Amino acid sequence: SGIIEFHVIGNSLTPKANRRVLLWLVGLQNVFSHQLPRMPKEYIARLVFDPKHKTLALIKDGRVIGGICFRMFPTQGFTEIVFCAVTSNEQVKGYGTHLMNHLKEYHIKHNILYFLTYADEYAIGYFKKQGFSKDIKVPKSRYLGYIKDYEGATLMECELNPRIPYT
Ligand SMILES: CCCC(=O)SCCNC(=O)CCNC(=O)[C@H](O)C(C)(C)COP(=O)(O)OP(=O)(O)OC[C@H]1O[C@@H](n2cnc3c(N)ncnc32)[C@H](O)[C@@H]1OP(=O)(O)O
Repeated sequence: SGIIEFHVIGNSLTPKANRRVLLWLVGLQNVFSHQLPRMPKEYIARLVFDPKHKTLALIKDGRVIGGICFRMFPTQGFTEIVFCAVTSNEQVKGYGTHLMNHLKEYHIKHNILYFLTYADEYAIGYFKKQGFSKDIKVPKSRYLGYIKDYEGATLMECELNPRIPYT
């Protein structure tokens, strides 16, 4: 096609059955590893290939140029943002925002209207631009022991509005 494409992919059972998806998952694992260099690569690989986790992939000419790895908790009423990266050469063009907006549209469709994520300090502003806040409204009992945590990171929340804003 020669245009960007959004694919929501993952490992449903085993990743070997669809080699195109497998190659994209490896690409995602490598993008996440390169852009989240303090994350252990084995941790990234495990979660990207975990069947409870999906990744919204941004593909350009067969190559993964970014993605958001997430876990949906429909009963909890929230989705956990696990990894969020754009490949370095493709950064600062609007893709990181483009990815998050898409992810929001997907979730509105699935009637999940809250994102929770941990953020390292130097990424907080990206999440703030995407409407995330450090003020958590999801009760602690809804996410404690559901979401993964990290030493020193800041928990942030985005409240989605399904209502289309028109001025
Ligand atoms: C483990 C917990 C979950 C996580 O992944 S936390 C770590 C999140 N990801 C990373 O740190 C990976 C490394 N960085 C990246 O991959 C990219 O910088 C990132 C965050 C995906 C953004 O991708 P881009 O394609 O550059 O996004 P974009 O072109 O839509 O521009 C982003 C808009 O937000 C703004 N922003 C504010 N504080 C920022 C900050 N600290 N880092 C990045 N952007 C920031 C930025 O100025 C831009 O807005 P505007 O275009 O100026 O209006």
